[PDB]
Amino acid sequence: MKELSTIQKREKLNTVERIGSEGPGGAYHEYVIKSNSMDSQGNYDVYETIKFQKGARKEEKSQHGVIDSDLLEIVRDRLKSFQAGPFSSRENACALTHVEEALMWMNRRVEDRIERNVLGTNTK
Amino acid sequence: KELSTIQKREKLNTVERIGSEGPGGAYHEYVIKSNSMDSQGNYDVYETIKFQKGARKEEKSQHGVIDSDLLEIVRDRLKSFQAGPFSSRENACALTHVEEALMWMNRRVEDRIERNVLGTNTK
Ligand SMILES: Nc1ncnc2c1ncn2[C@@H]1O[C@@H]2COP(=O)(O)OP(=O)(O)OC[C@H]3O[C@@H](O[C@H]2[C@H]1O)[C@H](O)[C@@H]3O
Ligand SMILES: Nc1ncnc2c1ncn2[C@@H]1O[C@@H]2COP(=O)(O)OP(=O)(O)OC[C@H]3O[C@@H](O[C@H]2[C@H]1O)[C@H](O)[C@@H]3O
Repeated sequence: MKELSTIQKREKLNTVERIGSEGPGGAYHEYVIKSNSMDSQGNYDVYETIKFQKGARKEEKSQHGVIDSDLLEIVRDRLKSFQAGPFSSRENACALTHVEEALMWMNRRVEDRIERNVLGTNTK
Repeated sequence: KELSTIQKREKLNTVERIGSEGPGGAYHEYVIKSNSMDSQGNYDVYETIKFQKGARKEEKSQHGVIDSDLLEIVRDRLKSFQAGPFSSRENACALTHVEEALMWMNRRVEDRIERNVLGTNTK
């Protein structure tokens, strides 16, 4: 099936699906976020598509798109705003630290690929 | 408006928040724009992500995505990469933190379910 088996199991607001097939590196590069709610005519209230950068930078015929760290930075900024507001919680605090530490580890991979001169190539 | 990202060098795209703070003091619209340009100076990538503005059971709330959806996408991407030929230790640490972050977001959802406040503009 195309639907992602998410960690949240109950009272999910939206459904996330993979679109297409596996591409470079064995990963899908197109995802759909659709709401579980419908309008008055039975169509999705939300139906958004996220297109990832398919093909590394230096490899030819690559297609420009969003990168994974961009999505985490949005989530990082959202959690920081909620923690600064009136509806803060310890759950937000732990999730924020993990998002930032995940963002750091993705930066570590970026810098490591700059040291080995492999950034933007189909290498390990 | 531009987000200060942890990655400082060789950034593919630039993220910026659109509009003003909304419910809970957070922004509900972001734009991902690539640093690359075409021959005339146009941004190659320019996607828009609008969040659920207002709790789902409150009136006038606008339907949108939420943060756990974005992490689940990144979670599935890292799982596929780790199962592919380009696995790395950095992805393994990033995937664990992303998943653990998702479990804390679900911990918040389950807490609001027990306290019967999920989908309401409360604390
Ligand atoms: N956590 C990862 N993030 C991205 N890519 C990863 C990861 N883990 C393994 N890979 C593989 O290495 C290749 C180049 O890596 P890279 O240095 O990051 O290139 P890039 O300029 O950043 O673009 C990225 C695009 O590259 C294509 O192949 C990628 C992946 O298959 C993909 O379609 C990417 O979407
Ligand atoms: N990590 C958080 N994620 C979401 N919301 C958070 C967080 N931390 C604090 N809040 C605040 O509690 C309210 C209800 O939360 P909730 O139980 O999750 O309702 P919801 O159906 O999931 O929609 C969510 C929308 O609610 C509106 O107010 C929210 C937030 O201000 C916002 O616009 C939301 O975008």
